[PDB]
Amino acid sequence: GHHGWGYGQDDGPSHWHKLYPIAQGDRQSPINIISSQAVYSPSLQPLELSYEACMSLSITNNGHSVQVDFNDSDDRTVVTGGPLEGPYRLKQFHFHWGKKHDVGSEHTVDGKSFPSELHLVHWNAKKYSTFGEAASAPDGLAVVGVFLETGDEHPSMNRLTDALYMVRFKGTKAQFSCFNPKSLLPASRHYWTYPGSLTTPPLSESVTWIVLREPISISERQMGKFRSLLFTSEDDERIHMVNNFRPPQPLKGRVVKASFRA
Ligand SMILES: CC(=O)Nc1nnc(S(N)(=O)=O)s1
Ligand SMILES: [Zn+2]
Repeated sequence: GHHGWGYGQDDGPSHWHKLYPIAQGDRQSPINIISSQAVYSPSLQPLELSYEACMSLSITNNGHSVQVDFNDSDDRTVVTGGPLEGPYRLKQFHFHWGKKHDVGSEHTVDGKSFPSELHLVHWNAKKYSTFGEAASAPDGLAVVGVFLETGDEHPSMNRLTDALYMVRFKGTKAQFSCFNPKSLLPASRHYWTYPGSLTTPPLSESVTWIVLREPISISERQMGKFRSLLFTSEDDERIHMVNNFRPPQPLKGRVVKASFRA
């Protein structure tokens, strides 16, 4: 659903459970990843992100985040391997960030947050006929999370942040052709994985999370651009889009697997 949920004081994460009871379920996301507790799992096949150069459609400010959607009408742009059984098509990717440098990411590692976190959302189109249907099944979705830390300016990120002024207001969009999501990935394919859920309503527990170990780097300037976005529409009082993240949720005995040893 998408109703009276947001990130404000009255409709924020702490209130979601009222309209979305699944909010206090057995496998909610995000979580705090205690690295020493992750289970090295060598049996898992290599994680592969096979993305196309021009499958991107538009970039949109939907009031919760800035999102880039893709054509999923076919099987070209998918994630596979790792804990996944079969390919999952990329539907869209978006970000979560904070008002300050020490907050922003949804998942945290050993209690530490990153200024932002990228989410590439995929669904099992092979066995379910619609994202809505896949979203209701425990094995219907796969979300790849990528942490962002501030450092060197990120090349492909320039085009994305440059387009943020145009979509500064809620409900606005622009064409965003030929953006290869592969450009927002780190060199390493090491990851952590665990059964979880969507981090925004409906909070469906149908997500196989794959959180990459190595973060990508963007500049503070680029980060500042995300913070210039607004939760509000054109003729409404301005409220900047920041702290659009859900805090860590109870692990509840779940096992986090790792594709590497540390
Ligand atoms: C329609 C759709 O994709 N909904 C999502 N809700 N939460 C998501 S997230 N932050 O877990 O990637 S994606
Ligand atoms: Zn997300």
